[PDB]
Amino acid sequence: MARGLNQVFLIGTLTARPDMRYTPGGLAILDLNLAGQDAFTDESGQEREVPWYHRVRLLGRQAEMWGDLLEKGQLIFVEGRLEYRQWEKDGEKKSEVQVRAEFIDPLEGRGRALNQVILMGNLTRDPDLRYTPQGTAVVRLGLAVNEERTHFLEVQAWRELAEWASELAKGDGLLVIGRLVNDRFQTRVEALRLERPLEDFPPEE
Amino acid sequence: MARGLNQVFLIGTLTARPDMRYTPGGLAILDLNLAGQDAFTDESGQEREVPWYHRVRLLGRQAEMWGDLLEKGQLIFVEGRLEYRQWEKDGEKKSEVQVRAEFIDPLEGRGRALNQVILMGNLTRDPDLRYTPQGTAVVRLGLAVNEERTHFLEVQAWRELAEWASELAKGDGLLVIGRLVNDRFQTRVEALRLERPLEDFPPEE
Repeated sequence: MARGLNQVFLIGTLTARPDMRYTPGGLAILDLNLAGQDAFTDESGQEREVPWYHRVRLLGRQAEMWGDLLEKGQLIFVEGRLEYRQWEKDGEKKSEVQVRAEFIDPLEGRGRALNQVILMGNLTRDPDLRYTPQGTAVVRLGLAVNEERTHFLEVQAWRELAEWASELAKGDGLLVIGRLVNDRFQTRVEALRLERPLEDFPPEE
Repeated sequence: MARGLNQVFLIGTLTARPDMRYTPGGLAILDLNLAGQDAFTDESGQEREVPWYHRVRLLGRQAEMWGDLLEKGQLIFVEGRLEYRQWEKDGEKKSEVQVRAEFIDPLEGRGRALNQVILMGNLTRDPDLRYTPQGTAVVRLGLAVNEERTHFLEVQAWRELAEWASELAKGDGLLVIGRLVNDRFQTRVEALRLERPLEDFPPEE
């Protein structure tokens, strides 16, 4: 955005009836489990669908508005951002990346799925380039996004984008346009587009 | 968003060196002319590219920051919204839809174009469905988007989306995901996805 950018857009189906919860101060928390699929044609020309399952967290006002009304099988449009969190030992891992929904909009499930992420930040390390047996290039890179704290996000790219990305270095700025995918558990971004935000100006010494 | 949603994402190339301008109060105004192209395969299986040329307006702070630095041929990432304006007789037409950039980020033009719009609003009229000689369905609909004033935007869809859309009526809510295109001059949205935001709740009489 002004440097750091973090935006997520999803349209998926609820795999479970929403779980409502309140904090002692009285903050409503509503977690939604969404599912959908992304397609792509492989090197053998085969059209393939890759499923994705993402938990989405709504907070407060809107969480209350939607609580109890949402049912399993419901088609939902979501707009939010990726939030990274780190902690000691308890919730099963030290770090986690979850989608925090800014707002949600249930859609008429007919009488369709969407998965897009836009990130802009700076590399927290040199890119890690590797190759597959077939000889396909793949890279892994860490991104620091700060638009109250910095969010550390993992990005993966393939083929030419992976080769171009391999020339980047720790500290470099990067704009990512891709999809939110999963993999212990890890949520990361699969890049569809990668671009370098130009720097610097106006050294009027 | 909360009902009204208006977001534009573009990556294009400057077709002309930016024109800076100030208002008497001292508000910097920077208009950028961007170009790019969208591809698509027709019914005859032919892969085709459709060009798009869009003026983008930056205001104030950022406009000043970028003024004079931007050159023709420069690749730029843009995020903003569509703004509709109406007036009497002077600037050549009564209404106009322009992209107002919230921020821009020049990108390294290598050593790619992007055109996406997300709208949510309510139909200002019944949809207008027509067919092409070949027999292809096409619809035109008016959308009122209010997230200080309402923005009236024209949307066009094709084939099945056009047929499904034809069942909508004035007042109905609609989520649009598409591309910004041009056509006197008219800027409108070509739909790639159309969905109906469910209504209503919680009548606890």
